[PDB]
Amino acid sequence: QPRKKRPEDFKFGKILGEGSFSTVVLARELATSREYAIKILEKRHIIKENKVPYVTRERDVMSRLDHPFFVKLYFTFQDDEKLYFGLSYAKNGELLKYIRKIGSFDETCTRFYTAEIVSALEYLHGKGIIHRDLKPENILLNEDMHIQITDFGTAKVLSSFVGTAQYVSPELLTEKSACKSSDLWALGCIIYQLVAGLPPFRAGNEYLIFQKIIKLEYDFPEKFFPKARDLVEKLLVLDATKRLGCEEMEGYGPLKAHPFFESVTWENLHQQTPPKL
Ligand SMILES: C[C@@H]1COCCN1c1cc(-c2ccc3c(N)[nH]nc3c2)nc(N)n1
Repeated sequence: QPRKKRPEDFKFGKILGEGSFSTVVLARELATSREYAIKILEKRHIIKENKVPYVTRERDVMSRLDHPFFVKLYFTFQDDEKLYFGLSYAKNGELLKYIRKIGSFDETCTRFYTAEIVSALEYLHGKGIIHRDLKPENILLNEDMHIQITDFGTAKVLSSFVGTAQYVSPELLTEKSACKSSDLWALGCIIYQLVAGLPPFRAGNEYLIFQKIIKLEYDFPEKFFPKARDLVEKLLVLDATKRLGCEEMEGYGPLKAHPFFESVTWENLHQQTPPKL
């Protein structure tokens, strides 16, 4: 194993992201010219806010992930005040940037990028890990325009908290729980947003959004691709045991076999060339 890295090992540059308890900065490792997204955390603030379990959860999950559709944790170190996590640099940034940029995706891009997310969730769920806060903001795009999912402090490992309002599953609002199905609900929202250009549950504030969620109060624009629409209806189901892809629905086989994915080769998505946006 290589030595423990230190801040002097890098030339830091721009801020790539900001969270409540962290900041992600682009850094070039001097010895290699390699670029990394270094997530920087202030020890005192983490302790002060009782966030140690989250940071720990992230380091632990992101270390064990070994799949192209995920941001990778490459190393950690600290100084007197700070924790540094060396992450994959996803040069093209957030999927959200692209939804905004181009408005809404065509069927080819929707199908392709949905398939990668699905293929990612299949990997994640196979390891007994639930993201819990999946969204266009943490589904990033690398230089080659393949997805790289990040942001795992709120993940749960199978053998309390609430994600972003638009993507919160109903089980979370009605009994504090989360299952793999919760990610499949997030997926349903994300497909809707790729197609429609907006998340399906929208309102003046969080309360109102939550209220629409528990009543399943949303609907499709006219232009929505019919197969996409049908797929979204199989995901946005109040009963979590009845979402396509969950264990009670017999998993990812039936999900991947949905007619929306007719033209997908599931086997080597990462090797395929993404459709142009
Ligand atoms: C600060 C944000 C929001 O707040 C919660 C914690 N978040 C993150 C953010 C990133 C992140 C962001 C941009 C990136 C890029 N361009 N390449 N890699 C990146 C990794 N990675 C993790 N793990 N968590």
